[PDB]
Amino acid sequence: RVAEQARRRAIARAIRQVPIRDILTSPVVTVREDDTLDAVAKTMLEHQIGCAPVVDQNGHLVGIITESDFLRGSIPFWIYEASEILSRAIPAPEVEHLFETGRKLTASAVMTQPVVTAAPEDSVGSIADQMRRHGIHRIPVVQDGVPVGIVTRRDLLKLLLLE
Amino acid sequence: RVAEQARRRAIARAIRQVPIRDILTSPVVTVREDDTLDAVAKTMLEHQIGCAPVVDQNGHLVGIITESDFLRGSIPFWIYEASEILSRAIPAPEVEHLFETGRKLTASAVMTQPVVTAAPEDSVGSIADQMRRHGIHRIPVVQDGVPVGIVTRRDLLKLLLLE
Ligand SMILES: [Cl-]
Ligand SMILES: [Cl-]
Ligand SMILES: [Cl-]
Repeated sequence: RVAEQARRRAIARAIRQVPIRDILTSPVVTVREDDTLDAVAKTMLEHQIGCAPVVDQNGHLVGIITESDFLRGSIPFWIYEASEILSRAIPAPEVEHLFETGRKLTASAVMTQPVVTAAPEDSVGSIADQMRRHGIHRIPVVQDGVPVGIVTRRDLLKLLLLE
Repeated sequence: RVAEQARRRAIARAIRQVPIRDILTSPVVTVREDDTLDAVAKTMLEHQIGCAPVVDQNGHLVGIITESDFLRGSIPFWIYEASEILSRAIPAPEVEHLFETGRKLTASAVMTQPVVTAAPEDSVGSIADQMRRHGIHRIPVVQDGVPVGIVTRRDLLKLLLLE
């Protein structure tokens, strides 16, 4: 019983010392702050992702955008996935109005500012601590100014408990 | 300005009246309460899902299991995705011990009980209300005792704000 605990303790400590870059196993997909929401939705759906770093024209991080952010512009992100299903609920000219609005607004209009960022050489444990300390759900990873990923609470729960 | 608000109001109202069964657009994948965690991991990774209803031998819902639940048995789910990366952190006999444990524990040993369930004829608004009121992140949809889906907070945020 005691030895089992020592065993568990050592695994947990090892896991906290894993560098962030080791858990960034997907390619980073970003969007431009000037991309229209229509283009962002296409990009997200085409790569099967629900959030993305927003960068300026020269590739520097300026914000984060998620599906839920579309509601800040009064657009439900689902319109890009299932307009036919939603057209059963909402009349056609109103659906078209949502699309027209998505073609006008940009990522910059609804993105958020990240409260904290991490570097690829930071440890899993240090990022977990950030996550719990600010009670947030996503943290962008930046290497030399350039986004190289977003770490989510779901990613970390594959490795360790979060308080 | 006033006219736009009426427009947005009617859209928001329409969205709350969409029946749940309209948003269950993916096929339900379940696991058995007696499946080993090794098999559960395999199922979830084959189907690219992070949670699943747990059913009994005759198919009735008995629980919910997610990747994070593996930690309840002291196994990091990531071991099933990236054991080679984890082995740079953890000696090989210890990783093997994790695998051994996963082949012994079953879904029933780590699954959770759902505080609330929904029926497919219920509305989006009503399940959204359930989410916030119980402050939960996932709700199983059941049609005649049989799971037909799991609705998450992420799903709902494609449609409407929560609290
Ligand atoms: Cl609008
Ligand atoms: Cl998350
Ligand atoms: Cl163990």
